[PDB]
Amino acid sequence: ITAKPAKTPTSPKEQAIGLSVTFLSFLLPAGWVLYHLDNYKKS
Amino acid sequence: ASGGGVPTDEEQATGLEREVMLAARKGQDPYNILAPKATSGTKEDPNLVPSITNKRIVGCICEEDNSTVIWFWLHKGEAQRCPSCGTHYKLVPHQLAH
Amino acid sequence: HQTHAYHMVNPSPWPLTGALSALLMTSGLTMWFHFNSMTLLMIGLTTNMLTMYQWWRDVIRESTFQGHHTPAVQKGLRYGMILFIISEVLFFTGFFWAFYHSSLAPTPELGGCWPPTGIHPLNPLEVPLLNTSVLLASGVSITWAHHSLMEGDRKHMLQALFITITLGVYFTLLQASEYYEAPFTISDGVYGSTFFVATGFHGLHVIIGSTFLIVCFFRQLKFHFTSNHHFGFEAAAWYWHFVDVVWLFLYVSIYWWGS
Amino acid sequence: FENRVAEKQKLFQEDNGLPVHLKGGATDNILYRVTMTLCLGGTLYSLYCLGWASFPHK
Amino acid sequence: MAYPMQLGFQDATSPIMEELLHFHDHTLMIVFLISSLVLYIISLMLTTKLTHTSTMDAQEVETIWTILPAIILILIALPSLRILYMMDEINNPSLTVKTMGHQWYWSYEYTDYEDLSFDSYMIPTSELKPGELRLLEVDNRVVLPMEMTIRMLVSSEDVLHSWAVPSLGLKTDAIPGRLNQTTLMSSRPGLYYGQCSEICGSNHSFMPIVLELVPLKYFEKWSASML
Amino acid sequence: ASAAKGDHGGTGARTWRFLTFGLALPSVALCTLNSWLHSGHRERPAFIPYHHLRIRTKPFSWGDGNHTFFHNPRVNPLPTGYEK
Amino acid sequence: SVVKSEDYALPSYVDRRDYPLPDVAHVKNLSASQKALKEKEKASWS
Amino acid sequence: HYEEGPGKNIPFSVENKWRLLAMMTLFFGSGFAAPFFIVRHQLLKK
Amino acid sequence: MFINRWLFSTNHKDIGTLYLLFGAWAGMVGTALSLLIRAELGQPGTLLGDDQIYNVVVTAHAFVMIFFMVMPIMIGGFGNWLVPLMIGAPDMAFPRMNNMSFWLLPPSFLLLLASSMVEAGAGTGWTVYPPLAGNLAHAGASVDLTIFSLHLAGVSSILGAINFITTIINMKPPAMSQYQTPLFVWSVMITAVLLLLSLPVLAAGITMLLTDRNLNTTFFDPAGGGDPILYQHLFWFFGHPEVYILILPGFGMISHIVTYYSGKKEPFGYMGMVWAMMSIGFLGFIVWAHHMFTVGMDVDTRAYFTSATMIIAIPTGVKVFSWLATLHGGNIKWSPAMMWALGFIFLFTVGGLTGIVLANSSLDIVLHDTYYVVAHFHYVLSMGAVFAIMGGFVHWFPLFSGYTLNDTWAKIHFAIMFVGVNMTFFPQHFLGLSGMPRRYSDYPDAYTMWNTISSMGSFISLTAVMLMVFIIWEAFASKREVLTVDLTTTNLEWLNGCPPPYHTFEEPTYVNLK
Ligand SMILES: CCCCCCCCCCCCCCCCCC(=O)OC[C@H](COP(=O)([O-])OCC(O)COP(=O)([O-])OC[C@@H](COC(=O)CCCCCCCCCCCCCCCCC)OC(=O)CCCCCCCCCCCCCCCCC)OC(=O)CCCCCCCCCCCCCCCCC
Ligand SMILES: CCCCCCCCCCCCCCCCCC(=O)OCC(COC(=O)CCCCCCCCCCCCCCCCC)OC(=O)CCCCCCCCCCCCCCCCC
Ligand code: HEA
Ligand code: HEA
Ligand SMILES: CCCCC/C=C\C/C=C/C/C=C\C/C=C\CCCC(=O)O[C@H](COC(=O)CCCCCCCCCCCCCCCCC)COP(=O)(O)OCCN
Ligand SMILES: CCCCC/C=C\C/C=C\C/C=C\C/C=C\CCCC(=O)O[C@H](COC(=O)CCCCCCCCCCCCCCCCC)COP(=O)(O)OCCN
Ligand SMILES: CCCCCC/C=C\CCCCCCCCCC(=O)O[C@H](COC(=O)CCCCCCCCCCCCCCC)COP(=O)(O)OC[C@@H](O)CO
Ligand SMILES: CCCCCC/C=C\CCCCCCCCCC(=O)O[C@H](COC(=O)CCCCCCCCCCCCCCC)COP(=O)(O)OC[C@@H](O)CO
Ligand SMILES: CCCCCCCCCCO[C@@H]1O[C@H](CO)[C@@H](O[C@H]2O[C@H](CO)[C@@H](O)[C@H](O)[C@H]2O)[C@H](O)[C@H]1O
Ligand SMILES: CCCCCCCCCCO[C@@H]1O[C@H](CO)[C@@H](O[C@H]2O[C@H](CO)[C@@H](O)[C@H](O)[C@H]2O)[C@H](O)[C@H]1O
Ligand SMILES: C[C@H](CCC(=O)O)[C@H]1CC[C@H]2[C@@H]3[C@H](O)C[C@@H]4C[C@H](O)CC[C@]4(C)[C@H]3C[C@H](O)[C@]12C
Ligand SMILES: C[C@H](CCC(=O)O)[C@H]1CC[C@H]2[C@@H]3[C@H](O)C[C@@H]4C[C@H](O)CC[C@]4(C)[C@H]3C[C@H](O)[C@]12C
Ligand code: CUA
Ligand SMILES: [Cu+2]
Ligand SMILES: [Mg+2]
Ligand code: NA
Ligand SMILES: [Zn+2]
Repeated sequence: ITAKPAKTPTSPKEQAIGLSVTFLSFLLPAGWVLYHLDNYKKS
Repeated sequence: ASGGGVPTDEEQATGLEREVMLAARKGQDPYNILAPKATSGTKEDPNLVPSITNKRIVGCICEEDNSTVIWFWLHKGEAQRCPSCGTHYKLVPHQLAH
Repeated sequence: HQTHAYHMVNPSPWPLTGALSALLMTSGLTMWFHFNSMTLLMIGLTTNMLTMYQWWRDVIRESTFQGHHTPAVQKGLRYGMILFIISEVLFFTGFFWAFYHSSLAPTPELGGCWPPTGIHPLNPLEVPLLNTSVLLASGVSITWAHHSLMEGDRKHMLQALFITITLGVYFTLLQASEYYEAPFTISDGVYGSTFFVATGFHGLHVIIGSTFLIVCFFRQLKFHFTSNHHFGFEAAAWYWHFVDVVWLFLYVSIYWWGS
Repeated sequence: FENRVAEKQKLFQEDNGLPVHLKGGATDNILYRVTMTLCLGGTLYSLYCLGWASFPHK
Repeated sequence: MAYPMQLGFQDATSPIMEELLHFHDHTLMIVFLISSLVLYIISLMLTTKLTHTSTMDAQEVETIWTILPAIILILIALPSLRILYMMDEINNPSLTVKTMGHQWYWSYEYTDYEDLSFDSYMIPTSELKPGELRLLEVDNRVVLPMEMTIRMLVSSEDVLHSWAVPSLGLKTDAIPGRLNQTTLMSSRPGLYYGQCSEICGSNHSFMPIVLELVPLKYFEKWSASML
Repeated sequence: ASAAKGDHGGTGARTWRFLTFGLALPSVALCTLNSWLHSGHRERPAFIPYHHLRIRTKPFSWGDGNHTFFHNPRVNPLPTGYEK
Repeated sequence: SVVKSEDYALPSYVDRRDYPLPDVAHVKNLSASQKALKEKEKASWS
Repeated sequence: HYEEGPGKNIPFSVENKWRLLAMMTLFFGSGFAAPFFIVRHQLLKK
Repeated sequence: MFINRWLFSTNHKDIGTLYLLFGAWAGMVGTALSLLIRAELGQPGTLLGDDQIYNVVVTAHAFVMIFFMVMPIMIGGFGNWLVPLMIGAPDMAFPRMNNMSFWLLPPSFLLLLASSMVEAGAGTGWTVYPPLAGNLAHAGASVDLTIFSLHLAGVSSILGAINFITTIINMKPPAMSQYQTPLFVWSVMITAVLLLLSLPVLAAGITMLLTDRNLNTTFFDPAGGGDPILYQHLFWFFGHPEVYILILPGFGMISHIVTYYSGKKEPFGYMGMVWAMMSIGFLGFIVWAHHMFTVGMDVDTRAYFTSATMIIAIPTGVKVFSWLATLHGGNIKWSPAMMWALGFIFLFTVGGLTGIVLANSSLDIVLHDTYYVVAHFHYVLSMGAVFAIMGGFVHWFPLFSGYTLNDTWAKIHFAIMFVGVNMTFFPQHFLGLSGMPRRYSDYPDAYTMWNTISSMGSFISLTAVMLMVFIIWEAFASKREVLTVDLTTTNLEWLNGCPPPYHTFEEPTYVNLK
């Protein structure tokens, strides 16, 4: 496959941001629930 | 059980159904219901491919019972050849409508 | 402008309203069964009827009034209807399977016999035989209606179709009366279960098929059908024959062999 | 009864850009609005019923 | 019982389980052969710059790769079905024991002579005696005579359960209203463990089976003492 | 009997109408009389509280929860017996 | 030389081992010396 | 007629990559989070 | 404009896109559920302190992965996008009914989520066997909500099946026979026939379960003369075809992917492939009681189901060897899609072979309801279906979107996923052979090591999934627009550009009859 160069290039820094934010969106809510599992069981 | 009162397709068919019906009795096929028969496919006697525009996709079944169909855009102009078997196809634009 | 014969349909809200009506009917059944309220269910049933009405109205508009049903489109609908009937045959086969599983190996709780101890089956030679004659007769009359339509005979089509519908209604009232008169119930173990769920789903299909025929009656009154183009009628006739054949299997299996 | 299919054919083939489900006129718009109101209102009510059914009661 | 880091089946306690072990060895050899063959051919297809992209004739090749797999399947099927019909063949048991599944414990009934029955519960982890096995020990074990053909009848008084003992090659579903029969024969004395093998709710994981296999005379005395 | 009739040439609607009024509806009229004679509300059987019948695992979602949908007091007993 | 989205239905250039003579030339518009070079190509390549 | 071409044949906007990141994280993150919160909900009832 | 386009759609591509979006979202739900499973099992003891919750999670996992991830993506997503494009058709036969098939799914999913939220959930297993699923052992609305969820999904798929069969039979160019359609189109066709025949039987069974729960029927209740085993027959009569339904579109995609990245104009042995898929479809209806070898069935019946089940290896093998023969002599392009397909071929084969072990009812006595079965199906399903989906997604994403992925990132994603799934599932074979039951929240101490390793594997796959989301973002963020695609002469779906126009084939292809 051939393609044009990027219309809105995403730099290494921008990729780090995207990756970080993606990873956190999955990890933080589940993390919060799992960390607090003990609290929930007492209720 | 005999008597009348039911309309016929001649009387009541409309829109595209009617256009198909009328074209059919004149032996024409503007809505691509039938398979076209191939010519010999030479440069002198190319397959004539109607289009309402300046290009049309051709599928070439190079030999009878081939499972692989060869697909390519046929452009208006000089005859073009199937990239597999070399048979000639020529676009005949207008031929279909406006 | 297209140069194929197929029908590109206008964007439509009915798929979405139909899907949501499915949610309301199912969640409604749940609310009825568990939180004794009928409210969601009635909303669901209302929206389902509205959806069906408007959807099939639009199909009539597309075909009869707009001319989109070319032979190619019609051929597609023929496949569609056959495939739908096949899926319905398989639904019923599940119930037949259940009936034969239960009746061929009656368990100790039934007394080890079929019919179970305490069950007094209906006489297959009384109303069940009448029901059989009624649906068979309705197969003859619908075939008359079909042949009259194809021969261009408006009046006899209407007469034959009316007779067909009347027989359908008669079957339905006969079965409702039989239900009321039956000394066993749906709660009478596996005999009652298999009997009422199988014949009840059949009964639903009879009502559905009768409704379909009634639609065709009113479309014929309004001159929608031509002598060559009347798929709505053919579909309804295929469906009606399906209903009849299912009856015959029920009659032989449940009423006759299972008594 | 008389065959009025041609009148209907003319109505539904009118070049007014309306989709088939609104092309019969103002009544279509009304039936549509009733159907959609009941559907969406019913769906909201089902969500409320879920919320209510999701917790224990007095 | 399973031991830590185990890879294969538990050592066989019955001659039927021994048959299964050899049949598994046979089948696993074939499985490893086919999978490694496929992986190798893959690597072979992918490690050459040589090419051949024109249409290839398929007829000769499809004979080979239909007939060969068919033969292999027959080579699995023959010993498989031998064992199957071996399992089923006539036994003449000396004893019948019933087991009934419950949520979440097993009951046992030995009713050939006297009316002996009892319930068998998992020992809670907090009540295990030193050296006892978490999730596996029961209060009242299923005492049975060794080197004897036993008929087990399996059923349930509530939902589905399944009565299993891997080292004897046994698993029989426990279905209410039904009485399923399997045959049990231990070559050895000892303790042989199993666990409920149909999902039966909350405590599915916590209703084990423990057979205690002993000489007939010990079994007889135990029985009399359990009345 | 496959049937015992024989008829082809100029059939269509006329032939199917002939079958509708000559065979189909007469059959329905005959079965309607057979049923009108061999009905007449018959003896309700003696009640025995068999445990495989009158099943109640959950109350029904209408009425008092103990009556089936097409409950007929004459012939359908409750788990406790006939209503009177 | 610039390939545009609008050009999708046209024969295109590809570099492939198994399709060594592509449907179009790499360079369509020649400079004046490149055209003279193509003229010279019609004579002896030596 | 409807919009055609890249970034337009989709029910979400790709006009801004950071607004897109936000939408994608809410979309995928809400799916992934839901079972954790259902477990939580069931633990808190009883 | 938005509503008309996305809620009132009658366009196969847009509906396809909706299905892909739905499926992707469902995939996250399923993944999360999978991780909760492996968290509970990742050390000895209890994590959740509530095994009813564990059982609900297990049950939801399976329903989400099967009905809301795999089927919507493969049939709804790829099927709607690709089938009309591959046969030069202007849309599906029933474009409006197509839209209802899609819109039935969010309510189906809502019903399932409702089931997990009310009472204590449906902790039944995805089989939903009575009497555990009955009104005494699972009193209240949860199981009824689950059943209705399946009804909605059933209707969706049956209507979708009708649509696909009709489209494929009726809407090809007049010169194109069925033996000139691409293998993916065959794979959808055959899948559709299976759905059409299997789902109504499921619908019958679960409706009988519903009436047992609410109308005092006793189909499955011994007290009324019923039999729990009847439910199992009805369920599995659907359930086995279901697993072929889940893989067949995958086989179709793999044929295309392998062909394409081998630089071939056609798959090896086209008619053999068609034969193989039809044979697998047919045999898939006569093998179902291999799911019931421990219920107490007669020996001759066991012998029959053992033998018939094994026969399926013959046509499946023709496919496997034909993929290898397609590679053979290829100018191999080591694209990310190709890697997924090669992983598929090997992992599917491993999974298929453990299927053959299980077909032997004598061995299955010991292996049934153990982690050996769980290993079997996560190889053929989890890996097989998922690897085909991933390969298809990477391969066709530029067609659907008009944008390219970063191939290096995509290869990284594959590598991580390959490691993860194998670390997760390979050890489960050992667990199974050594007798660990399935559907357990906790295990005897001897099983700790393999469970520990398996749970660690599950986290590697989580990292792969998170990365996949980033990779898709990066593609939409960077906007590298596609210019040229090779091999369009034997891949018609690409010939209208990327993305194709809303309406394609308004003028149909021209194909001579020769
Ligand atoms: C237990 C028994 C078991 C037995 C078996 C069961 C049998 C039961 C059968 C019941 C179902 C029958 C359905 C038949 C529909 C017939 C339509 C037809 O074929 O004509 C084609 C007709 C062609 O007409 P056209 O003039 O050529 O032009 C069409 C154009 O579209 C342009 O026109 P249009 O389509 O826009 O609208 C034209 C419309 C005019 O348009 C309008 O202005 C208003 C339109 C409103 C539509 C209503 C929507 C219905 C859905 C609601 C669902 C909820 C239920 C509530 C019902 C409310 C009823 C209003 O025409 C009318 O005037 C219709 C009214 C006719 C009045 C007749 C009343 C008879 C009463 C008899 C009582 C007898 C008592 C005597 C006692 C005497 C003793 C003293 O096109 C259509 O209407 C579309 C047909 C769609 C068919 C699909 C139907 C699916 C069924 C599912 C829904 C079920 C409920 C619907 C029926 C409600 C009954 C009241
Ligand atoms: C499919 C995996 C792909 C690889 C991906 C890598 C990334 C993921 C990482 C994770 C990769 C880990 C690789 C370790 C392989 C070890 C296999 C083995 O030694 O197995 C031995 C058998 C023997 O059975 C027995 O009766 C046990 C008693 C006798 C032996 C035990 C002696 C005592 C030793 C105890 C200490 C040993 C320590 C533990 C040692 C255990 C190590 C885990 O075990 C069994 O029965 C198990 C039967 C499994 C059935 C699977 C069928 C599929 C065939 C294999 C596919 C690959 C083919 C290509 C050929 C392979 C090329 C890929
Ligand atoms: C994609 C989904 C999928 C596919 C394709 C399959 C494919 C097969 N499965 Fe699978 N299976 C499941 C998903 C699937 N399975 C699921 C989800 C369950 C669990 C249900 C539940 O309880 O929840 C299950 C359970 C299941 C059981 C029940 C076990 C038990 O519960 O005790 C059995 C029994 O026979 C079985 C066998 C097979 C066989 C013989 C194949 C064959 O189709 C495989 C054929 C393929 C090959 C053999 C590999 C390629 C062939 C060759 C390379 C040729 C050479 C090979 C030989 C000569 C052998 N599997
Ligand atoms: C398609 C079906 C499917 C898939 C993909 C999975 C995926 C996974 N499953 Fe499985 N599972 C089942 C079907 C599936 N499963 C079934 C039917 C059961 C039986 C339930 C029962 O007993 O009742 C089961 C049971 C089961 C058990 C046994 C529970 C028990 O017996 O108690 C375990 C244990 O580890 C497990 C783990 C996993 C893990 C770790 C993954 C994954 O995490 C592995 C990695 C894969 C992914 C993370 C998938 C990612 C895909 C997407 C995100 C979609 C992307 C979309 C686009 C690109 C458009 N699942
Ligand atoms: C014990 C319990 C049982 C309980 C119930 C009992 C019985 C139920 C039976 C009910 C049937 C009753 C009434 C139905 C009556 C008439 C409907 C048929 C009308 C008709 O006329 O059918 C014809 C046959 O077609 C066709 O089978 C087209 C078929 C479409 C494809 C179907 C594919 C799916 C089926 C899978 C089978 C395998 C396919 C084998 C392919 C071999 C091809 C040579 C139509 O031909 P056509 O050229 O397609 O038409 C034009 C376009 N359709
Ligand atoms: C006029 C002809 C008679 C039939 C039609 C009229 C009324 C019934 C309405 C709908 C029937 C639809 C489906 C059949 C379902 C269940 C069986 C009901 C059939 C029936 O009507 O049986 C009656 C019981 O009704 C009952 O319990 C309850 C009846 C009403 C509540 C049923 C609600 C449950 C519906 C289940 C929906 C799921 C189906 C999904 C389909 C699959 C889609 C993929 C029998 O009466 P009884 O007093 O026990 O015995 C007679 C004593 N003299
Ligand atoms: C007391 C009241 C209770 C009411 C309950 C029942 C309610 C509704 C069910 C009734 C079904 C009515 C279906 C009406 C369909 C009308 C539309 C129609 O028939 O449309 C026709 C096309 O066929 C087509 O869509 C074919 C479409 C056929 C649809 C098949 C319908 C079956 C639906 C059954 C649902 C099953 C549920 C089962 C439960 C398990 C239009 O083409 P023609 O006829 O060729 O006309 C064109 C010519 O005029 C040109 O010259
Ligand atoms: C308790 C559980 C509750 C579940 C509720 C069910 C869910 C939703 C209910 C909502 C249904 C109401 C809406 C009516 C649908 C009509 C479908 C139809 O009639 O679709 C037709 C195609 O199918 C055909 O023919 C073949 C005919 C197919 C008819 C389909 C009717 C509904 C089917 C429901 C039952 C399915 C199977 C049940 C048994 C297993 C027409 O296709 P369109 O693309 O529209 O147009 C094409 C145009 O060229 C026509 O001009
Ligand atoms: C199976 C799916 C994968 C799960 C793996 C998740 C990896 C972890 C991601 C981080 O998650 C966070 O972890 C913090 C702890 O490190 C938590 O803070 C908690 O603990 C902190 C310190 O103890 C306090 O400051 C906070 O108030 C308290 O909420 C916080 O809630 C949680 O969101
Ligand atoms: C596939 C679709 C199936 C459709 C199912 C249709 C079932 C019809 C049920 C009929 O029930 C009757 O109608 C009353 C209502 O009209 C009920 O009132 C009952 O139910 C109400 C629920 O709203 C309560 O408020 C009342 O107090 C309570 O008496 C009453 O018992 C009963 O005689
Ligand atoms: C009104 C119409 C007159 C002729 C026409 O419009 O073509 C006639 C022709 C056929 C008639 C119908 C048919 O004879 C069948 C039915 C016969 C019943 O005795 C009256 C109602 C019945 C439903 C009739 C009503 C009405 O008189 C119809 C519909
Ligand atoms: C006859 C048919 C179609 C040939 C064609 O028209 O192109 C071909 C296609 C696939 C073939 C089958 C498959 O190749 C698999 C089998 C291969 C064995 O060598 C013969 C039987 C075998 C079962 C084949 C018989 C027959 O030659 C089939 C069924
Ligand atoms: Cu008892 Cu699992
Ligand atoms: Cu199976
Ligand atoms: Mg089991
Ligand atoms: Na645990
Ligand atoms: Zn050619």
